[PDB]
Amino acid sequence: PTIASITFSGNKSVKDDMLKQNLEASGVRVGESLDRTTIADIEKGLEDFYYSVGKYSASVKAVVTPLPRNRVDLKLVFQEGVSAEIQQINIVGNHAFTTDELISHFQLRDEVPWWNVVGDRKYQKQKLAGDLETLRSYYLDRGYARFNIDSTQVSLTPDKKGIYVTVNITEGDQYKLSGVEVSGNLAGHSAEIEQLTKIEPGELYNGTKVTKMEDDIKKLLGRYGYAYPRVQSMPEINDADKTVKLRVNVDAGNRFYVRKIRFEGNDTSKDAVLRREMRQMEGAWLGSDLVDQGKERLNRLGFFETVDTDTQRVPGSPDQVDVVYKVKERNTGSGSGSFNFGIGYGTESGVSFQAGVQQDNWLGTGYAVGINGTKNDYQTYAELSVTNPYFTVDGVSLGGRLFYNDFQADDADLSDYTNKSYGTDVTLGFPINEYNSLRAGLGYVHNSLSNMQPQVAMWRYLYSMGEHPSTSDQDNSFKTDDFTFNYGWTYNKLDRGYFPTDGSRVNLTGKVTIPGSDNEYYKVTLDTATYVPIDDDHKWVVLGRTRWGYGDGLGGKEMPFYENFYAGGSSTVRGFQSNTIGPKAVYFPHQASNYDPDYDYECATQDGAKDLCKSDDAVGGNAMAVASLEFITPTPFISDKYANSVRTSFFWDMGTVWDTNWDSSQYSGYPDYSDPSNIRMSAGIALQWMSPLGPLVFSYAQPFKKYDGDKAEQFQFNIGKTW
Amino acid sequence: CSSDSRYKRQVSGDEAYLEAAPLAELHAPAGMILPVTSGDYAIPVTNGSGAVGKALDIRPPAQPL
Amino acid sequence: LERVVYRPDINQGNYLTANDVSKIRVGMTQQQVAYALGTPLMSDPFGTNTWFYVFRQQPGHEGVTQQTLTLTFNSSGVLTNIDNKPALSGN
Amino acid sequence: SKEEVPDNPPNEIYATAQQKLQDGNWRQAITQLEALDNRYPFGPYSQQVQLDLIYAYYKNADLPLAQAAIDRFIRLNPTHPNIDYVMYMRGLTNMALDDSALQGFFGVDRSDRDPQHARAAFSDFSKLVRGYPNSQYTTDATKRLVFLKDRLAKYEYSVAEYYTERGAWVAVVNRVEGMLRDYPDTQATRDALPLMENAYRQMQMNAQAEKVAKIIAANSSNT
Amino acid sequence: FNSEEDVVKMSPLPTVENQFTPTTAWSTSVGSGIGNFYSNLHPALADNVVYAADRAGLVKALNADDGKEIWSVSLAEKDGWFSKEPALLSGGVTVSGGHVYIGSEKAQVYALNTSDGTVAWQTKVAGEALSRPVVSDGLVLIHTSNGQLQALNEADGAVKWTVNLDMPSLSLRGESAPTTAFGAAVVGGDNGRVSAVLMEQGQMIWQQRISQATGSTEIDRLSDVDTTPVVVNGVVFALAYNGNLTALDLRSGQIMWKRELGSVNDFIVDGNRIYLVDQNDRVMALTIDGGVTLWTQSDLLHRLLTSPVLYNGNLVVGDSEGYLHWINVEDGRFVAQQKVDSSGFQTEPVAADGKLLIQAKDGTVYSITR
Repeated sequence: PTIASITFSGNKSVKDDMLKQNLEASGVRVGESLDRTTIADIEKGLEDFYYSVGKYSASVKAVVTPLPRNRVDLKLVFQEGVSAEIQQINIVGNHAFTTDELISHFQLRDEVPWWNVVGDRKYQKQKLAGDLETLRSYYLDRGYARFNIDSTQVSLTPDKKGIYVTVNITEGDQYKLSGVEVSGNLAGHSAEIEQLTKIEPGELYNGTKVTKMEDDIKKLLGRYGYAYPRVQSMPEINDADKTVKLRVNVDAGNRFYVRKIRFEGNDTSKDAVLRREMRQMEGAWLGSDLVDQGKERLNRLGFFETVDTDTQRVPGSPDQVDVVYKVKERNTGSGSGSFNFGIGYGTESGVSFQAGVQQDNWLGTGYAVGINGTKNDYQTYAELSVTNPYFTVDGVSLGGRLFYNDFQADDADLSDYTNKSYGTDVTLGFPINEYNSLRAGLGYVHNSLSNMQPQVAMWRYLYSMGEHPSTSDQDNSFKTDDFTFNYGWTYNKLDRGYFPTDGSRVNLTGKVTIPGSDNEYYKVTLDTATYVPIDDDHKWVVLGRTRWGYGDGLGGKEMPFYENFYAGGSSTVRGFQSNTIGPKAVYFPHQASNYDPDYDYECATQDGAKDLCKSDDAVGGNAMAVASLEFITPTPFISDKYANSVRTSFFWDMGTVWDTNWDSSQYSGYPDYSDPSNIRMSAGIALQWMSPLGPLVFSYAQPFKKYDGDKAEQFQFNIGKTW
Repeated sequence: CSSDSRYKRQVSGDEAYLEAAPLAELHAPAGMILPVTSGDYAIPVTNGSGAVGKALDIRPPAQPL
Repeated sequence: LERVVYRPDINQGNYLTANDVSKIRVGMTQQQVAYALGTPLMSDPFGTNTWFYVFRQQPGHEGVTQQTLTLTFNSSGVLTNIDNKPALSGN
Repeated sequence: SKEEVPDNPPNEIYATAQQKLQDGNWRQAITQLEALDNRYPFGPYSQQVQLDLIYAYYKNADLPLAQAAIDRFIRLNPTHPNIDYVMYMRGLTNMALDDSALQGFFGVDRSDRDPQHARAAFSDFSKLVRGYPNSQYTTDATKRLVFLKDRLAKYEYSVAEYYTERGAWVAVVNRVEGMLRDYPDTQATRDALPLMENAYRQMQMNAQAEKVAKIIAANSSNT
Repeated sequence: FNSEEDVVKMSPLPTVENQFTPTTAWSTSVGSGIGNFYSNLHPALADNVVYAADRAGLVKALNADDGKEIWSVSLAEKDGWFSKEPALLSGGVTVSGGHVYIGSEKAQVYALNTSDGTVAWQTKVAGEALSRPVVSDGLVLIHTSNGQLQALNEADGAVKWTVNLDMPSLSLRGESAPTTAFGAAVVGGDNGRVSAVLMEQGQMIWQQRISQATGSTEIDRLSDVDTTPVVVNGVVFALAYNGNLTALDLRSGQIMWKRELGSVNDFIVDGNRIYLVDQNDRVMALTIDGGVTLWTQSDLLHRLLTSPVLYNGNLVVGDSEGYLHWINVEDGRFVAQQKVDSSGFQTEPVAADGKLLIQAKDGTVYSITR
C-alpha cells in the first residue's frame, strides 16, 4: 500500500522536519509502496537518528494503519530516551593547567551551578569534534608548538544515559618565538610586511597571532591588489634551543582589476543610490579595504538588512574579478501598499498623523520629493521635503522644505501659548572626508505668537524686544519675520544604520539669525551618540547618546522663548512626560478670560489668586545637557526571525535644562533656574520593534533623582513611528 | 480571493512591453567594425504566428489524462 | 568651484611601474604581455588589435594624472608598436 | 488539513480546481492542488496537477514558490511536449518579479533598479524561442524579449551615467563596449554611444574617439 | 511538559519476603564516593583488612569485622580556595604483598603500603587507568582507556612493556581488566576481541574476535568488551556487549562453544555453570556445555542493577534505589531483599575472607555476613 501520510508524535525535544528528511533520505517516501515488514527497519532508522540527536536509549512505535484500498497512514510514536548528558570532561597529560582552564574554552560544560542555570550540558557527537579545536588552539596560543592531541575518546554509561569525554594530549613545551622571516614574492611591499611581522624576540610562540599574521598579510596585500595571495606560515622547529622560527612564504599574485560591480537582491532602490557610495571603482585595481568601505557606507545608508559581498574571479580570465554586493532592503513601507500607512500613536507629539511620501524621483531630474505629515496634540505640522543627498555626485547634498505649524503649547504640557508659524529651510551638505560632513544653509521663518498667558519668561523676552505688555490677560499677540543661517557638523562612524553597534554619531547643529532679522540670536545643539561593543557578536553594546544645548542673543537680547530646549520623553529623558524637565511656567496673577469653574485657569484672579505662582507646566530654557548611558542587550528568548533583529536595552538617563538668563536675584522666592544644578537621573528598560507597517518603541523607567514639580511617569511608547 | 474573467491574464500589470520600438540595426562605415555580438543576448526572428498579450492564453494545456 | 568640497580618490585603469612597463619589448606576444602587465582594462573594439593601458589617478581633487601606454599587435598576436605617452596639462 | 474534503477521485478534485480557477479563487485552488500533488507524486493527473499548481502560484502572486515548483517540474520532466508552456511560465515568473506597487502607480522608470530578474527572464525566454520556435507562445516571447533587451540596455545606460558623473572614464568605456558586445541593437545603446566619445576625450584617446565619432555621426538616421 | 522522564525501566520490588536474612553487619562513610560518576571503584579486602577509596582522593584501611579505621590518607591537591580540586581516583582496589594498587583518571597509578598508607610509588601511565590491577611476575598489569595495555614494574611503577589494541571512536565508559595465567595476560578490547599477551615481553600470543556486528552505528557495527575474561581449568570464558558469550582455548583462542546475547558486566563461574546478567537486567544461569540455560528469570528485568557475585549460595545484586537482592543458585527464586542504602549502588560487590562487601554511590561502605 501507498504511504498516504506519515503521522508524527512524541518528539518532545527533537526538531520536527528532521524526521521527514530522515525518512525521505532512507527511502519509503510519501506515496511509496510499503512492505509491511519494513516498518521495523523504518523504526530502526528513526531510532538511528535518535542516536544522531543523542538519545541512545530511544525507541519508536510505528502502527501501520489502513486507509481506503491501497492507502495507509503510518502512525509513529517516539519513546524519548533521556537526552545524553555529559557527566564530565577529563584530559590526560596535564601539568600546566587544571581542567577548568581548558573547559572554559569549550562550548561543552561539565557542571551547571546550584546558584544559576548557566548554559547546559546536552552532548552532541559533532560538538566535541569542533570544540577540541579550541583546546588545540589554546595550547598553541600559549606557545606549546610541540602540542598534539594523542587521541580523542568519548564514552557512554552501560544504561546509555550519560556521556564521558576523554582527551589525551602531549603538552610538549611552551617554546619561544625566535623571529619572523618572509619568503617569496612580496611585490615590493616588504617594508610594510616587516612592520606586520614586528614581534619581541624571546616571547612565547602564539598560534592565534600567527593566524592573525596570515590574515593581516592577506589584508595588507588587499590594500594594494592581490585578492588571492597564498601565505605559508609553516615554521622551523628548534627542539635543542626550545624555540620556533616563523618562516612565512608569501605569494603576491596580481594587481587584480574590478571588471564589474553588480548589486544583487537590490530592489526598489535605484542603482545610482547604491553605486555612488562605492569607493572601489569599476575599471580599476581592487583595494579590498575600499570594497569594505563600500560595505560600510552601504550599511550606513539605512536602506538595508545585512549587506553582503563577493569577489568572484571572472570566468576565463586570470586577473579580473566581479565585485558583487548583496542586499535586502529594510521594508520601511516605501515599496508596497499605500504611502507609509500614515497612522500612528503616542503621547509625545501625540496620537499622530505620522505620514510620509518618499522617492517620487521627480521627472527624472535627480531629486527626491516628499511630504511628511505630523498632525497631533503637540503640533499641526507638515512639510514639503525636497532633497537629493548627492545633488552633486562629487558629494554635495542639497535639500530643503517649507513647513507650517501653529504650535500648540498646553497641549504639549507647556505654559499656555499658541504661535501661527511657518518657514522655508534651504541647505547644502558639504562632505569633508572619508567619514565627516558639514551641513550649511539658509532659511526664512515666520512667527505669529498669540494666547500668551502671563508668566515671567516671555516677559523677559517681550521686554528685551521693547514690548512691555500688561500681565492682565492671555489675549495678547506678537509676530516676527526672521532670516536664519543654519549649519551642522556631522562625524559618523556608525557601523549600521538601524540599531548601531560600533562607532559614533556627532551632530553639532547650530543656527543664527542674520542682521536684518527681527530677533538677533543663535542656538547651538550638540547631539551625540557613541556605540562601543562588549561582545564580539555585537549584540551587547555600551551606548551613550548625549546632548548639549546653548544660545544667546546679540548684545544680550533674549532668544525666542519657543526656541528653548526641552527634555523628557522617550527620545531625550525617559520617565518624564514630553517636555516637563527644566524651568516651569510661573504665571503672573491675571484676569483669565472665558472663565468657568470646570477649567484649571491656574493663577487666575478669578479663583482668588494674588501673586506669582508655580505650576508643573514647562517652558524650557536656552541651556541643556543630557547623557543617556545604557547597555544594549540581545532580545530575550525571541530570535526566530533573528536577522531583522529586534532590540532591547537597559538605560540610565542623566540631564538638565536651565536658563542662564534666569534672574534669580529678582525672584529669590522662586526656584533658581539660573543654575545647571539639580541634574536629573532616570533609569529603566526599553524595547524597539520593526513592524513593516511602521516600527515601534517602548520604555519603562524609574526617575531616581526626581525634582520639584516634574510630571514624572513610569512608561511611554509609540506606534507606527520610527521617528 | 476572487477574480473576474480577465484578471485571468493580467500579470500584476499589463503589456507595457508590447508598445515599444523595434530593434536598432546599428551600422558603421569602412574602417569600423562593431564588436562581435555575444550569442547570450541574441534574439531569433520568427514568423509572427499567433496573438500576443492577454489576447493570447496562458491557461495550462491538458494532455491525454 | 570643485576645490571647496571632498571627493574620494578615484583610480582608473591598470596599475603600472617603470620596471614592469620596461618589460614590454618590440616583437612581444600577447600572453607574455599578459604576464608582464596583466590584461588591459580596455581594448579597441573597432577592428585592429591595439591594447590600452592607463594608470590614471585623481587624488584629493588635485592633479588628475596618468600614463597612457598604447600597444598594438598584428592580427597574429605579435606586438608592432609601443607608445608610453604621459598626460597632457591638467586642470 | 487545508480545507481538504477527506477525499475524492482525482476527476472530481481536478474539476473542482477548474471551478476555483474559473472562480479565480487562487487560494483554495492552491490548497486543493497541494493536496493532489502530495496525493499523487505519480498518477493519472500528476503532471496536470503540477501544471495547474504553477498557474495557481503565479496568479496568487506567490512567485518564489512558483519558480521553485517550475524548477521541480522541469527537473522531473524533460520530455513532455508541453514543456514550452512551462518555459514560458518560468520566464513570465522572472518577468513578474520586476514590479513594485508604488512604482507601478507612479510610473517612474523600472529600468535601473535590478537586472537579475531581467537576465533570468531573458535567458529562459530565449531558450524557449530558440528551442521551440514553432510554439504558440513564441511571438509574445519575442516581443517580451525586445522589452527585456531594452530593460538591460537602460540599466547599463544608468550605470554609464553615474560612472560618468563620477568620472570613472575607463569604467564607462568598458561598460559602453559592453552595451555593444551584448545587445548592440537598442535605442538605449544608440543613445549611450556619445558617452564613449566624451570619455575618450577625458582620457586624451583621440584616435579611439575618432573611431566612435564615425558611429554617432552615421546613426542619428539609418545608414 | 518540556522536561524528561522514562519509567519504562521500573520492574517492581519483589513480593518474596526474606526466606532467611543474612546479617547486615556494618557500614562506613568513606568520603564522597562517586555520586553520579560511573566506575568500578570498589573497595577490596586482604588479611582481614578492608581497603577503601574515594574519587575525591581519600583512602582508608579498615578493620574488616567492624570498619574501625586503621589509617587514612588523601591523594588530592590541597588548596581549593577559589574552586574545586579534581583528584579523580579510578578503578577497583586490589592488594598484594603489603601494597595497595589504585588507578586514576589523572592517569596516575599508585602503590600504597598496607602498613601506614605510604605511597610506595606513583607513576603516569598511557591513559586513564579504569582497570582493576593485577600482579604477576613482579608486574602490575594495566589496561588503559587509550587502548594501550601496560605492564608496570611493581617495585617502582616503571613500564615493563607496552601493547596496543584497535579502538572505536565511541565506546562504553568501562575497561576490561586482565587475568594472568599460563604465562599469558588476557584481556578484552572494544574492537570486539579478546587478546592474550606473553608477560615476559608483551608478545602477541593470540587474539579472537567475538563481534556481533549489527545495524548502522559504531555502537552497532563494533562491540565493547569491558567485561573480565575468566579462567577455569584451562578454558577461557569471555563476554561482550551484545557480543558472543563464548568458551575459548587458552592456546590460539579457538572457540570451544559460542552462545551470543552478551552483556556489559561481570559473570561468575562455579563448577559446571556460569551466572550472569543481561544488559536488560535479566538474570540467567548457563552450563559450561555450550552455554545452555540451567534457568533464566523474567522476575528480575530492566531496572538498574549492580554486577553479580556468588556468596554463601546467593547470587547477589544491588539497585540504584539502594536495595540488595539475593538470588538462589540451584533454582530461580529470590532469597531475600534488603534496603541497605538510599543513594544506590553502581560497582561490583566483593566476596573476600568470608565477608560480603559493597560500596554505595555516596561513599558509604556496607558489609554483609551470614
